[PDB]
Amino acid sequence: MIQEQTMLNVADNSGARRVMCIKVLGGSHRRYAGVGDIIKITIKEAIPRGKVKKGDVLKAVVVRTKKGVRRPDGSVIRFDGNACVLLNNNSEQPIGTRIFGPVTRELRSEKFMKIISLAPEVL
Amino acid sequence: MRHRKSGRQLNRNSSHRQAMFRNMAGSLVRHEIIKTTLPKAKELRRVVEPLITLAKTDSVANRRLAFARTRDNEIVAKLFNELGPRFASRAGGYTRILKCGFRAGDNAPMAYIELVDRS
Amino acid sequence: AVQQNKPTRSKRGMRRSHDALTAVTSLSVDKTSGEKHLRHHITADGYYRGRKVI
Amino acid sequence: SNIIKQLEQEQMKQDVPSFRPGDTVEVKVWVVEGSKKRLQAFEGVVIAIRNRGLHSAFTVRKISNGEGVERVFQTHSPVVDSISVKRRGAVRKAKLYYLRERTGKAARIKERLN
Amino acid sequence: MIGLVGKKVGMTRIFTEDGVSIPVTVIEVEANRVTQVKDLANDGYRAIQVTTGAKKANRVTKPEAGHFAKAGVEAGRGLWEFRLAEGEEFTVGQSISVELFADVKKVDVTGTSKGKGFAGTVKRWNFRTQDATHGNSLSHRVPGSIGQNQTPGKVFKGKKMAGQMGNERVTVQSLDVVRVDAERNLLLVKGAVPGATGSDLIVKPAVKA
RNA sequence: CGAUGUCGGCUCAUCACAUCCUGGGGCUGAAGUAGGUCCCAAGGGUAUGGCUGUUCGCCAUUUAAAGUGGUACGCGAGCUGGGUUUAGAACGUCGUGAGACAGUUCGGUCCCUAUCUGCCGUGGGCGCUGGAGAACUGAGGGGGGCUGCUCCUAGUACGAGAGGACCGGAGUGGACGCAUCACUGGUGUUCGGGUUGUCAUGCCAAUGGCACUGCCCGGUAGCUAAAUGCGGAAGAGAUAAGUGCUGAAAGCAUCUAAGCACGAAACUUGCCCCGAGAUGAGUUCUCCCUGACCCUUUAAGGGUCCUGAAGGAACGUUGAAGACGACGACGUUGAUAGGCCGGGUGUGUAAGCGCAGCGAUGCGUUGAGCUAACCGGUACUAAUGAACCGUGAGGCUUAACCU
RNA sequence: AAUUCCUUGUCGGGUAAGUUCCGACCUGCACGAAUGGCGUAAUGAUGGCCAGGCUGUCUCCACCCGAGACUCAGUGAAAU
RNA sequence: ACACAGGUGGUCAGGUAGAGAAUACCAAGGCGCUUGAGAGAACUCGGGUGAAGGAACUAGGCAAAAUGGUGCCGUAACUUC
RNA sequence: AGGACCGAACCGACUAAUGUUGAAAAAUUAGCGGAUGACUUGUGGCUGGGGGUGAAAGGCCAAUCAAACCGGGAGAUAGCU
Ligand SMILES: [Mg+2]
Ligand SMILES: [Mg+2]
Ligand SMILES: [Mg+2]
Ligand SMILES: [Mg+2]
Ligand SMILES: [Mg+2]
Ligand SMILES: [Mg+2]
Ligand SMILES: [Mg+2]
Ligand SMILES: [Mg+2]
Ligand SMILES: [Mg+2]
Ligand SMILES: [Mg+2]
Ligand SMILES: [Mg+2]
Ligand SMILES: [Mg+2]
Ligand SMILES: [Mg+2]
Ligand SMILES: [Mg+2]
Ligand SMILES: [Mg+2]
Ligand SMILES: [Mg+2]
Ligand SMILES: [Mg+2]
Ligand SMILES: [Mg+2]
Ligand SMILES: [Mg+2]
Ligand SMILES: [Mg+2]
Ligand SMILES: [Mg+2]
Ligand SMILES: [Mg+2]
Ligand SMILES: [Mg+2]
Ligand SMILES: [Mg+2]
Ligand SMILES: [Mg+2]
Ligand SMILES: [Mg+2]
Ligand SMILES: [Mg+2]
Ligand SMILES: [Mg+2]
Ligand SMILES: [Mg+2]
Ligand SMILES: [Mg+2]
Ligand SMILES: [Mg+2]
Ligand SMILES: [Mg+2]
Ligand SMILES: [Mg+2]
Ligand SMILES: [Mg+2]
Ligand SMILES: [Mg+2]
Ligand SMILES: [Mg+2]
Ligand SMILES: [Mg+2]
Ligand SMILES: [Mg+2]
Ligand SMILES: [Mg+2]
Ligand SMILES: [Mg+2]
Ligand SMILES: [Mg+2]
Ligand SMILES: [Mg+2]
Ligand SMILES: [Mg+2]
Ligand SMILES: [Mg+2]
Ligand SMILES: [Mg+2]
Ligand SMILES: [Mg+2]
Ligand SMILES: [Mg+2]
Ligand SMILES: [Mg+2]
Ligand SMILES: [Mg+2]
Ligand SMILES: [Mg+2]
Ligand SMILES: [Mg+2]
Ligand SMILES: [Mg+2]
Ligand SMILES: [Mg+2]
Ligand SMILES: [Mg+2]
Ligand SMILES: [Mg+2]
Ligand SMILES: [Mg+2]
Ligand SMILES: [Mg+2]
Ligand SMILES: [Mg+2]
Ligand SMILES: [Mg+2]
Ligand SMILES: [Mg+2]
Ligand SMILES: [Mg+2]
Ligand SMILES: [Mg+2]
Ligand SMILES: [Mg+2]
Ligand SMILES: [Mg+2]
Ligand SMILES: [Mg+2]
Ligand SMILES: [Mg+2]
Ligand SMILES: [Mg+2]
Ligand SMILES: [Mg+2]
Ligand SMILES: [Mg+2]
Ligand SMILES: [Mg+2]
Ligand SMILES: [Mg+2]
Ligand SMILES: [Mg+2]
Ligand SMILES: [Mg+2]
Ligand SMILES: [Mg+2]
Ligand SMILES: [Mg+2]
Ligand SMILES: [Mg+2]
Ligand SMILES: [Mg+2]
Ligand SMILES: [Mg+2]
Ligand SMILES: [Mg+2]
Ligand SMILES: [Mg+2]
Ligand SMILES: [Mg+2]
Ligand SMILES: [Mg+2]
Ligand SMILES: [Mg+2]
Ligand SMILES: [Mg+2]
Repeated sequence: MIQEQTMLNVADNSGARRVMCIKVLGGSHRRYAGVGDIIKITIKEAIPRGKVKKGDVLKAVVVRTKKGVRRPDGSVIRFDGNACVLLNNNSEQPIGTRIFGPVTRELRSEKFMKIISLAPEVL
Repeated sequence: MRHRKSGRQLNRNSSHRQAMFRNMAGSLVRHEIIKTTLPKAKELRRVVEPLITLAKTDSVANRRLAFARTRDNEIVAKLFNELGPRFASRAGGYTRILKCGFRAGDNAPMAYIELVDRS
Repeated sequence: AVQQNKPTRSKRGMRRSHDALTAVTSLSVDKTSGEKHLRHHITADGYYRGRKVI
Repeated sequence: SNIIKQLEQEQMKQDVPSFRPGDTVEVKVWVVEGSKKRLQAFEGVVIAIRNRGLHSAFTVRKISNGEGVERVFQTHSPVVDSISVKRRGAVRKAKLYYLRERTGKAARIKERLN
Repeated sequence: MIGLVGKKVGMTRIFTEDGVSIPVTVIEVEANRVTQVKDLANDGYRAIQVTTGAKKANRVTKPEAGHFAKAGVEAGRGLWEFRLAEGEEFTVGQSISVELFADVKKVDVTGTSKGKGFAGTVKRWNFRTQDATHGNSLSHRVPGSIGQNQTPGKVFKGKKMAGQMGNERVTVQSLDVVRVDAERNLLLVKGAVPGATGSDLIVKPAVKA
């Protein structure tokens, strides 16, 4: 359940560590963002020398959520923090070449095949 | 809302309702019959009948629990000595409610609540 | 919030029509005492269903 | 109900072991990656158990790649095949929710010798 | 199509080999007996009335006893009625079973919801609430305004405000059937049906599907 | 002006069409996507943030779209008081001065228990022509009507190429509403446990009271959403803009004057709910009492004895029903409520005893003890024999049938 | 600028976005030197802005505990 | 103006905790504050808790929430030291 | 030692809420500032209406103050309702 002003960590290695969500894509009055939902974020805390800098605005995807996902059988998979992976505003493709931490099987799709492969663990 | 719930506030908080029910149960054990409002006489059964079933099995832990609930040694002793064997054959139904009528000061319903084995 | 015109005795009586009282439909008689008491209640002497409790 | 208790027993699994909260537990879960089915292992401490009959569930918490992950498993679900206990712990509670604000050497549970 | 009347027992789940826990509301549909058939000649429409369950002989009234004896049916706990279409015929002494929904996939369930009593505007029409601070006084959950000043200077009919919420007949359509147990007289319907456990529900074939 | 309270903001909406999207169509300097203009169409929807007291407006990012205006520039006996607008004080300016500035800055009491109309919901009386208990026909009224993205058709039609279809299907989701607690969670001061200070039970132990439930840790039922099921229709009839067929007035031509056909989320149905006080008071299956007397005012008459039915009302146990009413279940021929047995759930090895340790403490008895609203049963207690209301074959005229 | 109508004057800093804030430019409608000017260590129930934590302020409310509101018994007003 | 939730000067100062006349529980002592009972709707007031975010609400972090004590290491710009 | 610090009695009233035909003709609860000094308080006395006092608000002068209250001129006058 990600919304505006939500502070997220960064799973990739593009040079960011803390980001702030500003919009959720999908339609009108769209307030909640789960895993696999494209959102738009700004960068608040970034490493000195990285692929991005502070103040940049770009799209991102959610791979981990403290609220968690719900499998059809009822088995809910939660986490201990909210993390996201950066993308591009035009191509919607990841910037970094690594994915820290595990991911969820509710993320795999023709658009995110480059995230599950780089993730060391898939749930 | 109130759906499938239990218990009656009786315009009192928990710390007052528990003490009032404890005093009423002690008086009922001491006198074998009392007169009170109908809702109180109905809610006192849920406190006194389990207290009698506890005394139906004599031991140390049961007497300690009854003392914790009542704070009256002269009441718990009578409950474990007389009421125990007296109601050892009855599977519940240790109280009998008889309507008394009304009251003058507030015109509230009144009733006598007593033990079935009294006379 | 106050009235602007004085109501009438007709309207007052119409409002008070539902404020009447309903008497007791019937009384109960003890089998052995022959008194008259309320339904499911005890008499003034201590009788109920013929038995004595006071 | 007298009918619910009979409809919830035709699907209940009779091969469920006994596990207390706060023990290291191994869970084998079915995973379908396209057209083939395989097994995935999930090992961690059980910090919560909810016994409701067919609707029984148990939680498992584990640290993975530096990030903590919690997951609830339905006990009588066909997606779960094998549940095993690798190490039994001794705790004085049934809901170990204090293992969420604590990690490292401070979140070590003792061993229950029986 | 001819519907049936059942009694709600509760909600539960059913597991599938694929690893899916489908919700279900078990409905106990006993042998639903026929009481009267209404034709176009006398009543003006084609319909049939159905009785379910059993009732006390000391509680069933004389008119009901005579109406049931005219058909040859025991005294049930109520009477329902279902319309008929062309090609559908019945008799007076029939006792329909739950097997009628053997080839039915989507059904409509009608029943009385659970009474929430006198509810506020926020709970009744999903209204919003004003700020609980910044100076607000005694208007934290009030609906606010109702109309316009002297134009029309009244309140429109159909305004959403507080009132009774619940204890009303509601219908939920296109609920998927899971299983039919003719021996146990049970119907498994996916989803949630209105009304608490023990209530009477009407299950009919989907009108639109 | 013997007071109609004022800008903006929040909640709450409603109407209109000179329509922002969705719908249909004409023209195009419309190859296609994407466009420009115009006609019909109000059924539905019509954004979140920084700045400012601001409507307006600038910018960031979405959206199918972020409409125009009216409702006392809607709405303060609904809320707010940021500004404007009282008394304090200051700056700039003017005035020799008390002072003045829709120039600025700091701060600065927004009362009303609803009498009537209206509205949301719930009831009593009577009537519907003998009465009572049930199931319905549905005149009429109300609710909803929104749509994005991907794939197939098809990289086909089109286009020298980048580019990229109309129509028609499939799937998954956003905002909205209805329903529900099985699952995921919150509450759960009526359940269990940890612990601090203090008092009390003659004292240890063990407990109870108070200090927000003393502070906390979990949590039964119920209620809940963030949770999961469902819906927006398909189809039919008559249509607007529009496209037409045949066809004269006008030998041709012409959608029209006669005639026929297609045609939109607009309309009526179709989906759901209310609903015969619909006084035009409706329909159907059932049940009920088939006794005698007298009096003037001779009649839809009055009174007496006997009779008191179907059924209802009242009291009680009560409810996942409920403000009080009302509705549902039961009442000794009974599981309605309370209590009890077993089980389940929750809390978490109870008290006591023994052992080890100087001791705190741990260990075995012991997954023990306790267990609210849960389930399956159990008359142990309370729902009593009664009594009360409600009657005794149901008006006149006319049509058909049987006597 | 507590002073600037034009003005949201221009640039830079902060914010994804800053008519509010800070540092500069001087074109001071209409600053200015005891009806005092500049700065200033400490202080303010002082005015404005930003940040860390913090939370039902909110997203969007939900449940619970008590007092009123609801019914019954008694006394019993008011504005108009 | 009331048997009014207001105001009124001086003296005595117990115990356990505790720095203390703060605060908690109590002794001697004094009271339950002159309308009650019942069920547990909307709504108002005093409060408690809370799934994810944490000022995005708002004129404005108003209110609410949060640290909060003893001992010890250690503590910047600036300064009238 | 300090017109020194934190914080009770005491004095005061900065914010919010309740109340506003109130428990009260300015109060209640949660917070708040001073709290050894330009402090507060008890008793008694003095300063009076064009006057008194005023760390100065046109504030106070017996719930009344840009000129207190009572009586008198006085049945002031009123082109006003
Ligand atoms: Mg109950
Ligand atoms: Mg009371
Ligand atoms: Mg207490
Ligand atoms: Mg008037
Ligand atoms: Mg009345
Ligand atoms: Mg209800
Ligand atoms: Mg709001
Ligand atoms: Mg104020
Ligand atoms: Mg308030
Ligand atoms: Mg106020
Ligand atoms: Mg108004
Ligand atoms: Mg005027
Ligand atoms: Mg007037
Ligand atoms: Mg005015
Ligand atoms: Mg038009
Ligand atoms: Mg219309
Ligand atoms: Mg339509
Ligand atoms: Mg900001
Ligand atoms: Mg206006
Ligand atoms: Mg206004
Ligand atoms: Mg008005
Ligand atoms: Mg102001
Ligand atoms: Mg002015
Ligand atoms: Mg000027
Ligand atoms: Mg009001
Ligand atoms: Mg009626
Ligand atoms: Mg649930
Ligand atoms: Mg349950
Ligand atoms: Mg829970
Ligand atoms: Mg709790
Ligand atoms: Mg729950
Ligand atoms: Mg203690
Ligand atoms: Mg002890
Ligand atoms: Mg005490
Ligand atoms: Mg022709
Ligand atoms: Mg032609
Ligand atoms: Mg549509
Ligand atoms: Mg257990
Ligand atoms: Mg032990
Ligand atoms: Mg214990
Ligand atoms: Mg033991
Ligand atoms: Mg053991
Ligand atoms: Mg038990
Ligand atoms: Mg200056
Ligand atoms: Mg300006
Ligand atoms: Mg700038
Ligand atoms: Mg500046
Ligand atoms: Mg000059
Ligand atoms: Mg100057
Ligand atoms: Mg000058
Ligand atoms: Mg000079
Ligand atoms: Mg000078
Ligand atoms: Mg100066
Ligand atoms: Mg902040
Ligand atoms: Mg009342
Ligand atoms: Mg009067
Ligand atoms: Mg008094
Ligand atoms: Mg007093
Ligand atoms: Mg002391
Ligand atoms: Mg309450
Ligand atoms: Mg709180
Ligand atoms: Mg807390
Ligand atoms: Mg929260
Ligand atoms: Mg919790
Ligand atoms: Mg949290
Ligand atoms: Mg935070
Ligand atoms: Mg803001
Ligand atoms: Mg805003
Ligand atoms: Mg504050
Ligand atoms: Mg000092
Ligand atoms: Mg003062
Ligand atoms: Mg003040
Ligand atoms: Mg105070
Ligand atoms: Mg203070
Ligand atoms: Mg001080
Ligand atoms: Mg004096
Ligand atoms: Mg004078
Ligand atoms: Mg004089
Ligand atoms: Mg002045
Ligand atoms: Mg004065
Ligand atoms: Mg004055
Ligand atoms: Mg004068
Ligand atoms: Mg004179
Ligand atoms: Mg005069």
